[PDB]
Amino acid sequence: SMKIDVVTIFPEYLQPVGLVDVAVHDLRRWTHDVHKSVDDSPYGGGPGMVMKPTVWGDALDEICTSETLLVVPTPAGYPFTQETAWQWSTEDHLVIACGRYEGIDQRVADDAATRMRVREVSIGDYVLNGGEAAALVIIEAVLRLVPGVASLLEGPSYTRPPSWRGMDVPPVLLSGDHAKIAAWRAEQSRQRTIERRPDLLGFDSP
Amino acid sequence: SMKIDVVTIFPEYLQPVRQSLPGKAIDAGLVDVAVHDLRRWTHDVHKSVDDSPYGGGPGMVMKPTVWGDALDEICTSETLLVVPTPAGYPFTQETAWQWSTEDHLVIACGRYEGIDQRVADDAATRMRVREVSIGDYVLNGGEAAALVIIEAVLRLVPGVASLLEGPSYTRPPSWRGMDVPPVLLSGDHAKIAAWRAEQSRQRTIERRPDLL
Ligand SMILES: Nc1cc(-c2ccc3ccn(Cc4ccc(CN5CCCCC5)cc4)c3c2)n[nH]1
Ligand SMILES: Nc1cc(-c2ccc3ccn(Cc4ccc(CN5CCCCC5)cc4)c3c2)n[nH]1
Repeated sequence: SMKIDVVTIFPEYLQPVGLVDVAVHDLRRWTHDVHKSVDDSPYGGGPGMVMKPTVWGDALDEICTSETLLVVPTPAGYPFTQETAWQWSTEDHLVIACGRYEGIDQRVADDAATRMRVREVSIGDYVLNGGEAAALVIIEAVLRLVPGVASLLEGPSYTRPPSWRGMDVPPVLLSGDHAKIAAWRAEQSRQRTIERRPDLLGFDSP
Repeated sequence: SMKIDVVTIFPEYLQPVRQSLPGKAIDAGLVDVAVHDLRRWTHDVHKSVDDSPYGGGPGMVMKPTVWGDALDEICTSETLLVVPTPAGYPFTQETAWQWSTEDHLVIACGRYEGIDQRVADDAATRMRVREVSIGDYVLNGGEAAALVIIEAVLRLVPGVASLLEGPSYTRPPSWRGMDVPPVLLSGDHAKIAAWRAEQSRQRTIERRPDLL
Protein backbone atom coordinates (compact mmCIF):
# COMPACT_ATOMS: atom_id res chain seq x y z
CA SER A 1 0.00 0.00 0.00
CA MET A 2 1.59 3.23 -1.27
CA LYS A 3 0.26 6.56 -2.53
CA ILE A 4 2.23 8.50 -5.13
CA ASP A 5 1.30 12.08 -6.02
CA VAL A 6 3.07 13.61 -9.03
CA VAL A 7 2.94 17.41 -9.47
CA THR A 8 3.75 18.79 -12.92
CA ILE A 9 2.87 21.48 -15.43
CA PHE A 10 2.60 18.68 -18.02
CA PRO A 11 0.20 16.07 -16.53
CA GLU A 12 -0.28 14.41 -19.94
CA TYR A 13 3.35 13.27 -19.87
CA LEU A 14 2.61 10.94 -16.93
CA GLN A 15 0.15 8.71 -18.82
CA PRO A 16 2.66 5.85 -19.27
CA VAL A 17 2.44 5.20 -15.49
CA GLY A 18 -4.88 -1.71 -5.54
CA LEU A 19 -1.44 -2.06 -3.95
CA VAL A 20 -0.64 1.45 -5.12
CA ASP A 21 -2.50 4.61 -6.13
CA VAL A 22 -0.82 7.11 -8.46
CA ALA A 23 -2.35 10.58 -8.79
CA VAL A 24 -1.14 13.31 -11.15
CA HIS A 25 -1.73 16.99 -10.43
CA ASP A 26 -1.49 20.02 -12.72
CA LEU A 27 0.64 22.59 -10.89
CA ARG A 28 -1.23 25.41 -12.63
CA ARG A 29 -4.31 24.54 -10.53
CA TRP A 30 -2.68 26.50 -7.72
CA THR A 31 -2.19 29.74 -9.69
CA HIS A 32 -4.48 32.79 -9.42
CA ASP A 33 -3.75 34.96 -12.47
CA VAL A 34 -5.30 34.44 -15.91
CA HIS A 35 -1.84 33.94 -17.40
CA LYS A 36 -1.29 31.13 -14.87
CA SER A 37 2.37 32.15 -14.59
CA VAL A 38 4.59 29.66 -12.77
CA ASP A 39 8.00 30.97 -13.90
CA ASP A 40 10.13 34.11 -13.55
CA SER A 41 13.66 35.26 -14.44
CA PRO A 42 16.52 34.26 -12.10
CA TYR A 43 17.97 36.51 -9.45
CA GLY A 44 21.65 37.16 -10.16
CA GLY A 45 21.19 36.63 -13.87
CA GLY A 46 21.58 33.71 -16.21
CA PRO A 47 19.70 31.99 -19.03
CA GLY A 48 16.14 30.73 -18.90
CA MET A 49 13.63 30.86 -16.10
CA VAL A 50 13.05 29.57 -12.60
CA MET A 51 9.80 28.20 -11.18
CA LYS A 52 8.34 30.55 -8.54
CA PRO A 53 8.24 29.18 -4.99
CA THR A 54 4.77 30.60 -4.30
CA VAL A 55 2.78 28.26 -6.55
CA TRP A 56 4.79 25.23 -5.38
CA GLY A 57 4.30 26.14 -1.73
CA ASP A 58 0.53 26.25 -2.21
CA ALA A 59 0.42 22.95 -4.10
CA LEU A 60 2.61 21.07 -1.63
CA ASP A 61 0.73 22.52 1.34
CA GLU A 62 -2.39 20.80 0.04
CA ILE A 63 -0.86 17.49 -1.00
CA CYS A 64 1.84 16.78 1.63
CA THR A 65 1.77 15.83 5.31
CA SER A 66 4.64 15.62 7.82
CA GLU A 67 4.92 11.91 6.96
CA THR A 68 5.34 12.52 3.21
CA LEU A 69 8.60 11.77 1.44
CA LEU A 70 9.02 14.66 -1.01
CA VAL A 71 11.06 13.63 -4.06
CA VAL A 72 12.53 16.43 -6.24
CA PRO A 73 14.27 15.32 -9.44
CA THR A 74 17.23 17.54 -10.35
CA PRO A 75 20.49 17.07 -12.23
CA ALA A 76 22.21 18.37 -9.07
CA GLY A 77 20.58 15.77 -6.82
CA TYR A 78 21.96 12.94 -4.72
CA PRO A 79 22.17 9.80 -6.88
CA PHE A 80 19.02 7.70 -7.10
CA THR A 81 20.15 4.06 -7.09
CA GLN A 82 18.76 0.57 -6.50
CA GLU A 83 19.43 1.10 -2.79
CA THR A 84 17.23 4.21 -2.89
CA ALA A 85 14.50 2.28 -4.66
CA TRP A 86 14.56 -0.39 -1.94
CA GLN A 87 14.39 2.31 0.71
CA TRP A 88 11.44 4.12 -0.86
CA SER A 89 9.58 0.89 -1.62
CA THR A 90 8.38 0.72 1.98
CA GLU A 91 7.11 4.34 2.11
CA ASP A 92 3.41 5.20 2.59
CA HIS A 93 3.38 8.43 0.60
CA LEU A 94 5.67 9.75 -2.12
CA VAL A 95 5.14 13.16 -3.66
CA ILE A 96 7.19 13.87 -6.77
CA ALA A 97 7.68 17.54 -7.60
CA CYS A 98 8.52 17.78 -11.31
CA GLY A 99 10.30 20.92 -12.41
CA ARG A 100 10.47 22.48 -15.85
CA TYR A 101 12.26 25.55 -17.29
CA GLU A 102 15.68 25.73 -15.58
CA GLY A 103 14.37 24.31 -12.31
CA ILE A 104 12.59 25.27 -9.09
CA ASP A 105 13.45 28.07 -6.65
CA GLN A 106 15.65 26.44 -4.00
CA ARG A 107 13.44 27.71 -1.16
CA VAL A 108 10.68 25.24 -2.11
CA ALA A 109 12.81 22.27 -1.05
CA ASP A 110 14.49 24.14 1.82
CA ASP A 111 11.13 25.23 3.27
CA ALA A 112 9.56 21.80 2.76
CA ALA A 113 12.42 20.19 4.68
CA THR A 114 11.34 22.09 7.81
CA ARG A 115 8.07 20.13 7.63
CA MET A 116 8.81 16.78 5.97
CA ARG A 117 11.60 14.60 4.65
CA VAL A 118 12.89 15.91 1.31
CA ARG A 119 15.06 14.09 -1.22
CA GLU A 120 16.62 16.01 -4.12
CA VAL A 121 17.76 13.29 -6.50
CA SER A 122 19.40 12.72 -9.87
CA ILE A 123 18.60 9.64 -11.95
CA GLY A 124 21.85 9.87 -13.93
CA ASP A 125 24.58 12.15 -15.25
CA TYR A 126 22.65 13.66 -18.16
CA VAL A 127 20.24 16.58 -18.47
CA LEU A 128 16.53 16.08 -19.14
CA ASN A 129 14.03 18.71 -20.23
CA GLY A 130 12.21 18.47 -16.89
CA GLY A 131 11.45 16.17 -13.99
CA GLU A 132 8.65 14.16 -15.62
CA ALA A 133 10.82 11.48 -17.28
CA ALA A 134 12.69 11.12 -13.98
CA ALA A 135 9.39 10.64 -12.16
CA LEU A 136 8.50 7.79 -14.52
CA VAL A 137 11.90 6.16 -13.93
CA ILE A 138 11.61 6.51 -10.13
CA ILE A 139 8.03 5.21 -10.11
CA GLU A 140 9.02 2.18 -12.24
CA ALA A 141 12.06 1.31 -10.14
CA VAL A 142 10.23 1.64 -6.84
CA LEU A 143 6.88 0.01 -7.65
CA ARG A 144 8.45 -3.24 -8.85
CA LEU A 145 9.92 -3.66 -5.35
CA VAL A 146 6.73 -3.00 -3.41
CA PRO A 147 5.74 -6.07 -1.35
CA GLY A 148 3.08 -7.91 -3.34
CA VAL A 149 4.43 -6.72 -6.69
CA ALA A 150 23.73 -6.60 -6.66
CA SER A 151 27.06 -4.87 -7.21
CA LEU A 152 27.55 -6.66 -10.54
CA LEU A 153 26.16 -6.48 -14.06
CA GLU A 154 24.04 -9.40 -15.29
CA GLY A 155 25.55 -11.58 -18.03
CA PRO A 156 23.87 -12.48 -21.34
CA SER A 157 20.63 -14.47 -21.67
CA TYR A 158 19.48 -16.87 -24.41
CA THR A 159 16.37 -18.70 -25.50
CA ARG A 160 15.26 -20.94 -28.40
CA PRO A 161 16.35 -21.86 -31.06
CA PRO A 162 19.75 -23.27 -29.97
CA SER A 163 21.22 -22.15 -33.32
CA TRP A 164 20.12 -18.98 -35.14
CA ARG A 165 21.75 -17.49 -38.24
CA GLY A 166 24.80 -19.62 -37.43
CA MET A 167 25.04 -18.22 -33.89
CA ASP A 168 24.91 -20.87 -31.17
CA VAL A 169 23.72 -20.61 -27.59
CA PRO A 170 26.79 -21.29 -25.38
CA PRO A 171 26.99 -25.10 -25.04
CA VAL A 172 27.16 -25.07 -21.23
CA LEU A 173 23.63 -23.63 -21.10
CA LEU A 174 22.32 -26.68 -22.96
CA SER A 175 24.31 -29.13 -20.79
CA GLY A 176 21.91 -29.38 -17.85
CA ASP A 177 24.79 -29.06 -15.37
CA HIS A 178 23.46 -26.62 -12.76
CA ALA A 179 26.86 -26.05 -11.17
CA LYS A 180 28.66 -25.53 -14.49
CA ILE A 181 25.89 -23.14 -15.60
CA ALA A 182 26.03 -21.21 -12.33
CA ALA A 183 29.80 -20.92 -12.61
CA TRP A 184 29.66 -19.78 -16.22
CA ARG A 185 27.01 -17.15 -15.47
CA ALA A 186 29.05 -15.85 -12.54
CA GLU A 187 32.10 -15.54 -14.80
CA GLN A 188 30.13 -13.82 -17.55
CA SER A 189 28.76 -11.31 -15.02
CA ARG A 190 32.22 -10.46 -13.72
CA GLN A 191 33.73 -10.14 -17.22
CA ARG A 192 30.90 -7.89 -18.37
CA THR A 193 31.33 -5.81 -15.23
CA ILE A 194 35.07 -5.27 -15.69
CA GLU A 195 34.46 -4.37 -19.36
CA ARG A 196 31.50 -2.00 -18.97
CA ARG A 197 31.55 -0.77 -15.38
CA PRO A 198 35.03 -1.29 -13.92
CA ASP A 199 34.15 1.22 -11.18
CA LEU A 200 31.79 -1.35 -9.62
CA LEU A 201 34.79 -3.60 -8.94
CA GLY A 202 36.91 -0.71 -7.71
CA PHE A 203 38.91 0.08 -10.85
CA ASP A 204 39.45 3.33 -12.77
CA SER A 205 36.76 4.37 -15.26
CA PRO A 206 37.85 4.69 -18.94
CA SER B 1 18.11 16.11 -39.14
CA MET B 2 17.57 12.90 -37.17
CA LYS B 3 15.20 9.98 -37.44
CA ILE B 4 14.45 7.96 -34.30
CA ASP B 5 12.70 4.60 -34.49
CA VAL B 6 11.58 2.95 -31.24
CA VAL B 7 10.57 -0.75 -31.08
CA THR B 8 8.53 -1.92 -28.11
CA ILE B 9 5.67 -4.19 -27.05
CA PHE B 10 4.14 -1.11 -25.38
CA PRO B 11 4.03 1.58 -28.09
CA GLU B 12 1.65 3.72 -26.02
CA TYR B 13 4.49 4.29 -23.52
CA LEU B 14 6.24 6.52 -26.06
CA GLN B 15 3.15 8.60 -26.91
CA PRO B 16 4.11 11.45 -24.51
CA VAL B 17 7.51 12.16 -26.08
CA ARG B 18 6.14 11.97 -29.65
CA GLN B 19 3.51 14.58 -28.80
CA SER B 20 6.09 16.79 -27.07
CA LEU B 21 7.86 17.48 -30.37
CA PRO B 22 7.43 21.08 -31.60
CA GLY B 23 5.62 21.19 -34.95
CA LYS B 24 8.26 23.53 -36.39
CA ALA B 25 10.99 20.89 -36.00
CA ILE B 26 8.80 18.28 -37.66
CA ASP B 27 7.70 20.62 -40.47
CA ALA B 28 11.34 21.53 -41.06
CA GLY B 29 12.17 17.83 -41.33
CA LEU B 30 14.58 18.28 -38.42
CA VAL B 31 13.30 15.31 -36.46
CA ASP B 32 10.98 12.34 -36.79
CA VAL B 33 10.19 9.89 -34.00
CA ALA B 34 8.39 6.71 -35.02
CA VAL B 35 7.21 3.98 -32.66
CA HIS B 36 6.76 0.35 -33.72
CA ASP B 37 4.90 -2.51 -32.06
CA LEU B 38 7.31 -5.46 -31.90
CA ARG B 39 4.45 -7.92 -32.29
CA ARG B 40 4.17 -6.80 -35.93
CA TRP B 41 7.13 -9.14 -36.54
CA THR B 42 5.89 -12.19 -34.64
CA HIS B 43 5.54 -15.49 -36.50
CA ASP B 44 2.78 -17.33 -34.70
CA VAL B 45 -0.92 -16.91 -34.12
CA HIS B 46 -0.22 -16.21 -30.42
CA LYS B 47 2.10 -13.29 -31.30
CA SER B 48 4.80 -14.71 -29.03
CA VAL B 49 7.76 -12.46 -28.18
CA ASP B 50 9.15 -14.36 -25.16
CA ASP B 51 10.39 -17.84 -24.24
CA SER B 52 12.10 -19.66 -21.35
CA PRO B 53 15.78 -18.99 -20.72
CA TYR B 54 18.39 -21.58 -21.57
CA GLY B 55 20.19 -22.77 -18.45
CA GLY B 56 17.06 -22.12 -16.45
CA GLY B 57 16.34 -19.30 -14.08
CA PRO B 58 13.32 -17.11 -13.49
CA GLY B 59 11.50 -14.89 -15.95
CA MET B 60 11.46 -15.04 -19.72
CA VAL B 61 13.84 -13.91 -22.47
CA MET B 62 12.71 -12.15 -25.65
CA LYS B 63 12.97 -14.27 -28.81
CA PRO B 64 15.80 -13.51 -31.25
CA THR B 65 13.76 -14.51 -34.30
CA VAL B 66 11.20 -11.73 -33.79
CA TRP B 67 13.75 -9.05 -32.98
CA GLY B 68 15.94 -10.13 -35.89
CA ASP B 69 13.09 -9.51 -38.34
CA ALA B 70 12.15 -6.16 -36.78
CA LEU B 71 15.68 -4.80 -36.93
CA ASP B 72 16.19 -6.17 -40.44
CA GLU B 73 13.27 -4.05 -41.62
CA ILE B 74 13.93 -0.92 -39.59
CA CYS B 75 17.73 -0.66 -39.55
CA THR B 76 20.22 0.26 -42.22
CA SER B 77 24.01 0.21 -42.28
CA GLU B 78 24.10 3.82 -41.01
CA THR B 79 21.91 3.01 -37.99
CA LEU B 80 23.07 3.47 -34.43
CA LEU B 81 21.22 0.72 -32.57
CA VAL B 82 20.57 1.61 -28.93
CA VAL B 83 19.66 -1.19 -26.55
CA PRO B 84 18.75 -0.16 -23.01
CA THR B 85 19.80 -2.69 -20.35
CA PRO B 86 20.76 -2.57 -16.67
CA ALA B 87 23.99 -4.29 -17.74
CA GLY B 88 24.87 -1.62 -20.30
CA TYR B 89 27.71 0.87 -20.66
CA PRO B 90 26.76 4.08 -18.87
CA PHE B 91 24.70 6.62 -20.78
CA THR B 92 25.94 10.09 -19.83
CA GLN B 93 25.78 13.64 -21.15
CA GLU B 94 28.93 12.89 -23.18
CA THR B 95 26.98 10.07 -24.84
CA ALA B 96 24.00 12.35 -25.44
CA TRP B 97 26.24 14.90 -27.20
CA GLN B 98 27.77 12.18 -29.39
CA TRP B 99 24.41 10.71 -30.43
CA SER B 100 22.92 14.15 -31.12
CA THR B 101 24.87 14.21 -34.39
CA GLU B 102 23.59 10.83 -35.60
CA ASP B 103 21.20 10.58 -38.57
CA HIS B 104 19.34 7.46 -37.44
CA LEU B 105 18.80 6.06 -33.96
CA VAL B 106 16.91 2.85 -33.42
CA ILE B 107 16.00 2.06 -29.83
CA ALA B 108 15.21 -1.58 -29.06
CA CYS B 109 13.16 -1.74 -25.87
CA GLY B 110 13.26 -5.02 -24.03
CA ARG B 111 10.79 -6.38 -21.53
CA TYR B 112 10.53 -9.57 -19.46
CA GLU B 113 14.12 -10.32 -18.42
CA GLY B 114 15.85 -8.93 -21.50
CA ILE B 115 16.66 -9.85 -25.11
CA ASP B 116 18.52 -12.92 -26.40
CA GLN B 117 22.15 -11.75 -26.72
CA ARG B 118 22.45 -12.94 -30.32
CA VAL B 119 20.18 -10.11 -31.46
CA ALA B 120 22.80 -7.51 -30.53
CA ASP B 121 25.72 -9.75 -31.51
CA ASP B 122 24.30 -10.32 -34.99
CA ALA B 123 23.32 -6.69 -35.47
CA ALA B 124 26.82 -5.61 -34.49
CA THR B 125 28.21 -7.37 -37.58
CA ARG B 126 26.61 -4.75 -39.84
CA MET B 127 25.83 -1.68 -37.73
CA ARG B 128 27.05 0.11 -34.60
CA VAL B 129 25.36 -1.23 -31.47
CA ARG B 130 25.28 0.42 -28.06
CA GLU B 131 24.01 -1.47 -25.04
CA VAL B 132 23.50 1.24 -22.42
CA SER B 133 22.25 1.81 -18.91
CA ILE B 134 20.69 5.09 -17.75
CA GLY B 135 21.49 4.49 -14.08
CA ASP B 136 22.20 1.96 -11.37
CA TYR B 137 18.65 0.78 -10.78
CA VAL B 138 16.44 -1.79 -12.47
CA LEU B 139 13.39 -0.82 -14.52
CA ASN B 140 10.64 -3.15 -15.80
CA GLY B 141 11.71 -2.64 -19.42
CA GLY B 142 13.54 -0.34 -21.79
CA GLU B 143 10.73 2.13 -22.51
CA ALA B 144 11.42 4.53 -19.64
CA ALA B 145 15.10 4.44 -20.63
CA ALA B 146 14.12 5.25 -24.20
CA LEU B 147 12.17 8.29 -22.94
CA VAL B 148 15.20 9.47 -21.02
CA ILE B 149 17.58 8.93 -23.92
CA ILE B 150 15.33 10.65 -26.42
CA GLU B 151 14.88 13.67 -24.16
CA ALA B 152 18.58 13.99 -23.31
CA VAL B 153 19.65 13.67 -26.94
CA LEU B 154 17.01 15.82 -28.61
CA ARG B 155 17.44 18.83 -26.37
CA LEU B 156 20.99 18.98 -27.77
CA VAL B 157 19.74 19.01 -31.37
CA PRO B 158 19.34 22.70 -32.26
CA GLY B 159 15.67 23.72 -32.56
CA VAL B 160 14.09 20.50 -31.28
CA ALA B 161 30.42 20.08 -16.51
CA SER B 162 32.69 18.63 -13.78
CA LEU B 163 30.64 20.27 -10.98
CA LEU B 164 26.99 20.15 -9.89
CA GLU B 165 24.84 23.23 -10.55
CA GLY B 166 24.08 25.43 -7.55
CA PRO B 167 20.71 26.76 -6.29
CA SER B 168 18.52 29.08 -8.32
CA TYR B 169 16.21 31.82 -7.02
CA THR B 170 13.51 34.12 -8.35
CA ARG B 171 10.88 36.52 -6.93
CA PRO B 172 9.72 37.19 -4.28
CA PRO B 173 12.90 38.35 -2.50
CA SER B 174 11.47 36.99 0.75
CA TRP B 175 9.24 33.92 1.06
CA ARG B 176 8.22 31.98 4.18
CA GLY B 177 11.00 33.70 6.11
CA MET B 178 13.62 32.79 3.52
CA ASP B 179 15.52 35.58 1.76
CA VAL B 180 17.20 35.26 -1.61
CA PRO B 181 20.97 35.45 -1.00
CA PRO B 182 21.74 39.20 -0.94
CA VAL B 183 24.82 38.74 -3.15
CA LEU B 184 22.51 37.92 -6.09
CA LEU B 185 21.00 41.42 -5.80
CA SER B 186 24.36 43.17 -5.42
CA GLY B 187 25.07 44.06 -9.05
CA ASP B 188 28.65 42.86 -8.46
CA HIS B 189 28.68 40.35 -11.24
CA ALA B 190 32.20 39.06 -10.64
CA LYS B 191 31.29 38.42 -7.01
CA ILE B 192 28.06 36.68 -8.03
CA ALA B 193 30.00 34.36 -10.32
CA ALA B 194 32.42 33.50 -7.50
CA TRP B 195 29.54 32.89 -5.07
CA ARG B 196 27.90 30.54 -7.56
CA ALA B 197 31.17 28.67 -8.06
CA GLU B 198 31.46 28.11 -4.30
CA GLN B 199 27.86 26.89 -4.06
CA SER B 200 28.64 24.46 -6.88
CA ARG B 201 31.78 23.22 -5.14
CA GLN B 202 30.00 22.80 -1.78
CA ARG B 203 27.08 20.98 -3.32
CA THR B 204 29.40 18.66 -5.25
CA ILE B 205 31.39 17.80 -2.10
CA GLU B 206 28.16 17.02 -0.25
CA ARG B 207 26.26 15.11 -2.93
CA ARG B 208 28.78 13.77 -5.45
CA PRO B 209 32.31 13.68 -3.96
CA ASP B 210 33.24 11.23 -6.73
CA LEU B 211 33.19 14.12 -9.21
CA LEU B 212 36.12 15.80 -7.42
N1 LIG C 1 19.07 13.33 -13.46
C1 LIG C 1 18.40 14.43 -14.09
C2 LIG C 1 17.34 15.21 -13.58
C3 LIG C 1 17.00 16.15 -14.60
C4 LIG C 1 16.01 17.25 -14.48
C5 LIG C 1 15.11 17.28 -13.40
C6 LIG C 1 14.24 18.37 -13.25
C7 LIG C 1 14.30 19.46 -14.18
C8 LIG C 1 13.60 20.66 -14.31
C9 LIG C 1 14.12 21.34 -15.47
N2 LIG C 1 15.05 20.60 -15.97
C10 LIG C 1 15.83 20.94 -17.17
C11 LIG C 1 17.05 21.77 -16.81
C12 LIG C 1 17.54 21.78 -15.54
C13 LIG C 1 18.68 22.58 -15.24
C14 LIG C 1 19.28 23.35 -16.25
C15 LIG C 1 20.52 24.19 -15.92
N3 LIG C 1 21.46 23.51 -16.35
C16 LIG C 1 22.26 22.82 -15.38
C17 LIG C 1 22.92 21.63 -16.07
C18 LIG C 1 23.58 22.00 -17.29
C19 LIG C 1 22.79 22.82 -18.17
C20 LIG C 1 22.17 24.02 -17.44
C21 LIG C 1 18.77 23.34 -17.58
C22 LIG C 1 17.69 22.58 -17.87
C23 LIG C 1 15.20 19.43 -15.22
C24 LIG C 1 16.10 18.32 -15.38
N4 LIG C 1 17.85 15.98 -15.62
N5 LIG C 1 18.69 14.91 -15.35
N1 LIG D 1 19.40 1.45 -16.55
C1 LIG D 1 18.38 0.45 -16.68
C2 LIG D 1 17.96 -0.20 -17.87
C3 LIG D 1 16.91 -1.07 -17.47
C4 LIG D 1 16.21 -2.03 -18.35
C5 LIG D 1 16.37 -1.94 -19.76
C6 LIG D 1 15.75 -2.92 -20.57
C7 LIG D 1 15.02 -3.97 -19.94
C8 LIG D 1 14.32 -5.07 -20.41
C9 LIG D 1 13.78 -5.78 -19.28
N2 LIG D 1 14.14 -5.16 -18.22
C10 LIG D 1 13.80 -5.54 -16.83
C11 LIG D 1 14.76 -6.52 -16.15
C12 LIG D 1 16.09 -6.87 -16.71
C13 LIG D 1 16.89 -7.75 -16.05
C14 LIG D 1 16.44 -8.36 -14.82
C15 LIG D 1 17.32 -9.37 -14.05
N3 LIG D 1 18.33 -8.87 -13.51
C16 LIG D 1 19.17 -9.89 -13.01
C17 LIG D 1 19.85 -9.67 -11.64
C18 LIG D 1 20.04 -8.29 -11.34
C19 LIG D 1 18.77 -7.65 -11.32
C20 LIG D 1 18.06 -7.72 -12.67
C21 LIG D 1 15.17 -8.03 -14.32
C22 LIG D 1 14.34 -7.10 -15.00
C23 LIG D 1 14.90 -4.05 -18.55
C24 LIG D 1 15.52 -3.07 -17.72
N4 LIG D 1 16.76 -1.02 -16.15
N5 LIG D 1 17.65 -0.08 -15.64
